[PDB]
Amino acid sequence: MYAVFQSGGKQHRVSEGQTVRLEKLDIATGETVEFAEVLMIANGEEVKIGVPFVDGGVIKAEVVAHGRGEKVKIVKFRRRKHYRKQQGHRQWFTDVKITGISA
Amino acid sequence: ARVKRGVIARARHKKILKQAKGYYGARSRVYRVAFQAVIKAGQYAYRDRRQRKRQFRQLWIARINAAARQNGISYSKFINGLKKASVEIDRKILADIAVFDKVAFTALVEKAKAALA
Amino acid sequence: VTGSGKKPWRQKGTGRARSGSIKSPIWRSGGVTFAARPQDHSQKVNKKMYRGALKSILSELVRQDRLIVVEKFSVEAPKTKLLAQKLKDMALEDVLIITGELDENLFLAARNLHKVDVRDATGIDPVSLIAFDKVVMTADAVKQVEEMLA
Amino acid sequence: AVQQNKPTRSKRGMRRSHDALTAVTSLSVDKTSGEKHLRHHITADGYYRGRKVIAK
Amino acid sequence: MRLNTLSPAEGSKKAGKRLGRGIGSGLGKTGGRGHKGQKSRSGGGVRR
Amino acid sequence: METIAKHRHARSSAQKVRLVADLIRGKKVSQALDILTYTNKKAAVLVKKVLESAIANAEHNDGADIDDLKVTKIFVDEGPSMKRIMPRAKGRADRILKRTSHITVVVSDR
Amino acid sequence: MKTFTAKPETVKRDWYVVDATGKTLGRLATELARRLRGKHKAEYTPHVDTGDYIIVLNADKVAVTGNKRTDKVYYHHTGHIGGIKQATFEEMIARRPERVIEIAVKGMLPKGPLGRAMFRKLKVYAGNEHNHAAQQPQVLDI
RNA sequence: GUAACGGGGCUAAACCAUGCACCGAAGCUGCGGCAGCGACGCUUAUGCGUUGUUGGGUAGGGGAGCGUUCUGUAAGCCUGCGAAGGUGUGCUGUGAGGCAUGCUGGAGGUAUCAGAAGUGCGAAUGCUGACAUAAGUAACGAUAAAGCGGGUGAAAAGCCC
RNA sequence: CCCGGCGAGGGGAGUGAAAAAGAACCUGAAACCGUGUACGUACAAGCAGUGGGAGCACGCUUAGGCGUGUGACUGCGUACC
Ligand SMILES: [Mg+2]
Ligand SMILES: [Mg+2]
Ligand SMILES: [Mg+2]
Ligand SMILES: [Mg+2]
Ligand SMILES: [Mg+2]
Ligand SMILES: [Mg+2]
Ligand SMILES: [Mg+2]
Ligand SMILES: [Mg+2]
Ligand SMILES: [Mg+2]
Ligand SMILES: [Mg+2]
Ligand SMILES: [Mg+2]
Ligand SMILES: [Mg+2]
Ligand SMILES: [Mg+2]
Ligand SMILES: [Mg+2]
Ligand SMILES: [Mg+2]
Ligand SMILES: [Mg+2]
Ligand SMILES: [Mg+2]
Repeated sequence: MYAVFQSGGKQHRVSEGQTVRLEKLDIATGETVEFAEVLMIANGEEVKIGVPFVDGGVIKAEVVAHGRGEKVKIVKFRRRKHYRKQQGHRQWFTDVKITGISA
Repeated sequence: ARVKRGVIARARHKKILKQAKGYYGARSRVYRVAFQAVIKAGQYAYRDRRQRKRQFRQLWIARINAAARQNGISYSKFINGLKKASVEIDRKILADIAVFDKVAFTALVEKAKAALA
Repeated sequence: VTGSGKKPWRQKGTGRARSGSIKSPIWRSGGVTFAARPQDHSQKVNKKMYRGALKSILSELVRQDRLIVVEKFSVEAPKTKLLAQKLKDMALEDVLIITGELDENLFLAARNLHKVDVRDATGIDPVSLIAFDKVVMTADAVKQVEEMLA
Repeated sequence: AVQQNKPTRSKRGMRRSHDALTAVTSLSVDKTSGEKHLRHHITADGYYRGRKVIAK
Repeated sequence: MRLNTLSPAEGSKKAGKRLGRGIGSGLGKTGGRGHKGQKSRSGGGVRR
Repeated sequence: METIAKHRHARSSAQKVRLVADLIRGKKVSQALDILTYTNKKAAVLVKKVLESAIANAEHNDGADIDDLKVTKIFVDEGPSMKRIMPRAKGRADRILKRTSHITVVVSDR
Repeated sequence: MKTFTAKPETVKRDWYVVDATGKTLGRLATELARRLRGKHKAEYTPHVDTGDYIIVLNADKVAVTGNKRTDKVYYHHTGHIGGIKQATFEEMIARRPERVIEIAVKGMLPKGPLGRAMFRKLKVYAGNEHNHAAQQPQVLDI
């Protein structure tokens, strides 16, 4: 059984027991969170879809780890015009394990 | 006091050179060239951070079109149908569905058709 | 730079860079274009300001209980060992002794020891006071200091 | 008649691929004694086709 | 108590203008002069 | 066992030498020596000598059989340039390098 | 999650016989190009060759609208001084009708190695019968 | 050189009238994160419950930092159970960077908070050194010419006879 | 002691803590020139990068997958002063 959900604007496909990186959701590192933003629950033979968000669908997802990802070197630059910026960034992420898709 | 501008300079060079790894010819050795190359890469990275999203969208849309046409519908019309339905499934997800579980895609197509009619 | 006003090569003709001198700073054995001279760096210490600073530091010392006040502090012979013994008795190491009337023997004793220093009541400086973490002062010395400062 | 850019080490290496010599395929053997020699050139001693012809 | 415990007031010790220290300085390349002027060159400007 | 033989400062460019080295790269020792012998190069003699030395070392110092040995590593490396002044036409001077050569020939029965 | 990308290991290319008898050229050609690309293929990537293999037949029996039979000139250069070469559509049909179709296909596909690969998958015929019977190719109305 | 759609091609895939749509920007919005500037409730060395708003930028103006040598702090502390340096690597910062460890190195380095500066190089036909590049290319200096025998020697077109 | 010209140079043996301290002698960076291993690369055009990424190799983990290297093909993109 796999499910489709939108969280933080961006939508993600997920299966049962899959670890997917999401955005920095300000919740404890060892806590179970529920998702009602589910668009599709796919059983295998009988898929379930309704309106923008499904009526009776809840995703039980365990928070695994908070942290900052890969560092990016934001180089802004202009040729011949004496200018050079360099900013760095690591995007804050929350890794989620999905314990089960509940209907 | 006089400061010998050596060790720090070396360090400065070092990071640039390490950034310039996998660069043909002078780019992975000669500093003048190397720094330039690194800068250009950075520029491109910046651009592509903002450009790559569009490429992926183009890909996903194309995939959807391929799938839609196989099922027997034009892409724009399909999208309109989806909008009418109010289901907020994005391009990426649709593409993924098309790639793997086709029954779901078929169902989606049917729904879109219903919305249209 | 000990050298020449001779141009190493001509202005136009030759293909090389536009040469002026071997003396030029952009060279091997050239000038330090901004060479330093024997310079006085001494800042104008305002007298009143100085006084204030002294007062402040003394107050701080008092607050910290590191300013120890004595009546009788004098070494009999010019003897370092005796001084050391005295220090041990009164529990001190890093110490500035300030005296009103300078005992010579004591001063002599104070010469070699790194942590111990004896100064006259009129001959004291802020950094020295700051430096030594347990400052010891005679009553007469203290009085003299007070007179100086007001 | 002068280069306008510096050519790579790569280019130079490529050029040098032909400039490398051809090794001699194999030595030639005298049948009587067993002397190893160059092709159609005589032995070190002066033997040729199993026969000493030159003393030097 | 120590020399490493005492610190000056903020604003009392200002940074200073180092002219010609790259791009990040901002006060670099030409420092604070501009381009090709008489006022730009060293030993430049005019009398009061 | 891998036994090293070096020659340092051969009055010829390492580049020139490399050609001969390549010819006998990876070959069986006696065969390699033979190849070197009938080679028409001057650098061919130096490398041959080095090989001989290596063989000798293997025989004496280690105690290895000549038959099993192979010419593994043969890195001909660049030597210090002896800078001499050659005058040219119209008062122009060229400091011509007289490049020397390092020749490392290593031999092993494996 | 992560976007799938096509693998030449996983990509299965089927075989299609295309009849060009009494049918309009350009539209057919474009369709062929699309097929070659994989713009119909569900697992399409613009970086991996995904599309199906094509045999096209009756290159001379293709239809053109209006004056195009004599009006349309197909230009190629020799690489020489005055080596600009003129060939009308009819003329092309006369000697080698297979060329025109191929050229069209080339025009309608990417200029790179992938484009070349796609082109390779097109095998052209002036006649009605194909020799590639062992592949079991299915005829599609293009 | 087709060369006056960008090209293939197109009788619509042109051109004009109308509508439903989708794409199409680093635009707006979504989620997250960082700041700069005001309004406010409480306070302070202001943090914020916040709240809004703002955040391309050359010359140029203002503000904030990091690091290098030295100075004190420091006869302090780490350090031959391995310093500086070199070289990797892993981590960590918004950035100059910083911390940790592997190997080499074989003796010094410097916390913290200050102070002082020949302080931070990619460009000056910069200067000095090293090393490429053309390249194993042109060249080897008069077009008065060698050629053989024997000799010594590791080896002889050049040296002796 | 052996090699080689009673050469150079080397290798042993020896000295020392160390010769990865041999007079070209402390450390020994970079360019530059190399060998060996890794993967790619001989129908494919362009600031040689970037983004995407097939595969192939190699480390781990108890599976799972991640790293690292390579990058065929591919979108965009014309150095730096
Ligand atoms: Mg004069
Ligand atoms: Mg000087
Ligand atoms: Mg500015
Ligand atoms: Mg002007
Ligand atoms: Mg100027
Ligand atoms: Mg001006
Ligand atoms: Mg966008
Ligand atoms: Mg700004
Ligand atoms: Mg030092
Ligand atoms: Mg420099
Ligand atoms: Mg500059
Ligand atoms: Mg020659
Ligand atoms: Mg040439
Ligand atoms: Mg020639
Ligand atoms: Mg010649
Ligand atoms: Mg001559
Ligand atoms: Mg003779």
